[PDB]
Amino acid sequence: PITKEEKQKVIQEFARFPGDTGSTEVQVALLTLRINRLSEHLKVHKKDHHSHRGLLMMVGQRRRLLRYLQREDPERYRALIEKLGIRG
Amino acid sequence: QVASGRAYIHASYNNTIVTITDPDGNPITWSSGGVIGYKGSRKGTPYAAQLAALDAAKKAMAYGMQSVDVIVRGTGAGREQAIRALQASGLQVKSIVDDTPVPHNGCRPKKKFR
Amino acid sequence: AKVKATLGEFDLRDYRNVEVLKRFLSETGKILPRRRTGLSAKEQRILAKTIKRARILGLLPFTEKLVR
Amino acid sequence: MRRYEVNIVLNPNLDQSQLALEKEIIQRALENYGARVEKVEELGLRRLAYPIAKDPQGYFLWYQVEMPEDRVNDLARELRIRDNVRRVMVVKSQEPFLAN
RNA sequence: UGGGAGAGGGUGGUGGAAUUCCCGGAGUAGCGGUGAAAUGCGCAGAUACCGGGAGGAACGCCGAUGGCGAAGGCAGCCACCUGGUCCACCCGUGACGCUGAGGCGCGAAAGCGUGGGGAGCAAACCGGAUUAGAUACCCGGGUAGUCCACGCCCUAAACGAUGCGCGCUAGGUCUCUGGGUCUCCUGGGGGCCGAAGCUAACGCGUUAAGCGCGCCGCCUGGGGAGUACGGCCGCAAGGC
Ligand SMILES: [Mg+2]
Ligand SMILES: [Mg+2]
Ligand SMILES: [Mg+2]
Ligand SMILES: [Mg+2]
Ligand SMILES: [Mg+2]
Ligand SMILES: [Mg+2]
Ligand SMILES: [Mg+2]
Ligand SMILES: [Mg+2]
Ligand SMILES: [Mg+2]
Ligand SMILES: [Mg+2]
Ligand SMILES: [Mg+2]
Ligand SMILES: [Mg+2]
Ligand SMILES: [Mg+2]
Ligand SMILES: [Mg+2]
Ligand SMILES: [Mg+2]
Ligand SMILES: [Mg+2]
Ligand SMILES: [Mg+2]
Ligand SMILES: [Mg+2]
Ligand SMILES: [Mg+2]
Ligand SMILES: [Mg+2]
Ligand SMILES: [Mg+2]
Ligand SMILES: [Mg+2]
Ligand SMILES: [Mg+2]
Ligand SMILES: [Mg+2]
Ligand SMILES: [Mg+2]
Ligand SMILES: [Mg+2]
Ligand SMILES: [Mg+2]
Ligand SMILES: [Mg+2]
Ligand SMILES: [Mg+2]
Ligand SMILES: [Mg+2]
Ligand SMILES: [Mg+2]
Ligand SMILES: [Mg+2]
Ligand SMILES: [Mg+2]
Ligand SMILES: [Mg+2]
Repeated sequence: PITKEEKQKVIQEFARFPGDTGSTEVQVALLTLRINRLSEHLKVHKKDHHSHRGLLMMVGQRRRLLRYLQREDPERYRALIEKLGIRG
Repeated sequence: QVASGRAYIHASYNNTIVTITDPDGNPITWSSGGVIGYKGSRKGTPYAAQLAALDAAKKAMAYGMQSVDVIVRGTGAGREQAIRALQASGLQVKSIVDDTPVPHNGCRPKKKFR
Repeated sequence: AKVKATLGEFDLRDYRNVEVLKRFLSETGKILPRRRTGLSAKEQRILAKTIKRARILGLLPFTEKLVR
Repeated sequence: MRRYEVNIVLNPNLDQSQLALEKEIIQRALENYGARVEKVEELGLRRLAYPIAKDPQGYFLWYQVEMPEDRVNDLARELRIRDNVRRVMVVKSQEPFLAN
């Protein structure tokens, strides 16, 4: 699972200001962490379709957040995808 | 020879088979509804089971046995009658136990039983 | 005349307390329904899980012959 | 780094020397699989409800252990290879749930 | 951030009950089956009983008008990996939302391909009864298949025969699961009876089939017919 320590490390890494926990960048970073871990799980557990539906839901949510960020701040959007290696 | 034995009663819906065994489970004698001159559905009647139990117990006394522990398997029509006949045949019935085998959701039954 | 009623406080997750847990079994070694026992549904679920654990461990029985 | 309870049932007709030998092998497995002991109980010889290995009694051991999760399935396997070990059950420790 | 319940999913192990088979013991005149029988099995020693061993498949009691899941579906127990969802705090972002033609993924059973496995059951098949006949219903056998891995197939009374989202409109009662000021109040599920309203009626009725808005799908008499032709998909069966 994902422990509180790595989650807090990500939150501090991507937050704009110290007390920030729900900005677009932080949400995208947490979604990317979950997606990476779940895809690693699914590379071994191929017949795990029920988890794969959740992965699809996560990918869609991140796509919506990225679209909003790109539409409201192109510089922030480009910096975030460069830092996360999202494009592809 | 032994004065203590076991009485197995196997009461299916078609027949009742009674066996007398030594305390190690090795049979000494047995009797069924067909051993008395019954055939067909009459083998399943309670009276046939009573006669089979009486016959098996009589053979057991002829062997020189006085007490039997009764084990009943199956839920046929002649179950209670056979048990009572053993109770009043000339043998000391210390205990009666039910040991019908039931699966813990095991093999698939035949169509008639589904 | 309820198993829960005639007892003190005890752990519902304890799979080694044979004396307490055996009170929740019928004469033939079968788990009692909520009618006989008196626990709630969640408590009954925990009791059934612990009883099965103790059955596997070899303490409580799976089945016992019926004696008239 | 998670808590587990390890229940072991062995041969009841095992002498003191062989019992200590098997205890040392169990401890060697525990250390080899990175488990830290927090409590130990030894209830001894108890009468089983049904025969195990055609034996009506069993010798019981109960360890409280703390170990990384990924090794738990390995350790248990190592505990099942010995011919004198009758039962091995490892469970996750749980807080007591109280009736009444 | 802190907690909860759960047959939600995948992988690896292992517990007993029971059926079958084999070995040994003991023992004898039938067993089995039906409405009644017969085929069948059995003195070359069956059935019933005891002990030992092997193997496969399914998990009794708990257990439910119960729970989980988008649907199909999910039930011994243990460990690991993983999805959804609920409550409390009212902390952060700042409309980032809803729906969705095509696309992609999933999708009971049966079926198909290549390996494995095979106890029980059992399409086809064989025999016995029944009957005017009995290509059935009942009985004795019996092969695929049912199980596992991988790959296909993509259908159903895939049903609540009720698309999804949001708001508004008396209550009463049963139940699962949270929080609290634990009499009681306040969330989230699952049922029953009923205001107003609706409906051809049956019935529905805060889990709407009421009152409204948004977006999608579908209908236009019955048969011909989910057929033909064309096209696409499939190894095939066949699907759209
Ligand atoms: Mg008969
Ligand atoms: Mg013969
Ligand atoms: Mg024999
Ligand atoms: Mg075999
Ligand atoms: Mg599902
Ligand atoms: Mg889900
Ligand atoms: Mg705030
Ligand atoms: Mg502001
Ligand atoms: Mg909207
Ligand atoms: Mg469209
Ligand atoms: Mg399918
Ligand atoms: Mg189905
Ligand atoms: Mg299938
Ligand atoms: Mg096949
Ligand atoms: Mg025929
Ligand atoms: Mg005729
Ligand atoms: Mg047949
Ligand atoms: Mg058959
Ligand atoms: Mg076959
Ligand atoms: Mg359905
Ligand atoms: Mg419809
Ligand atoms: Mg409609
Ligand atoms: Mg729609
Ligand atoms: Mg409700
Ligand atoms: Mg209600
Ligand atoms: Mg109702
Ligand atoms: Mg109503
Ligand atoms: Mg209602
Ligand atoms: Mg209408
Ligand atoms: Mg018209
Ligand atoms: Mg067509
Ligand atoms: Mg064509
Ligand atoms: Mg083709
Ligand atoms: Mg068609």
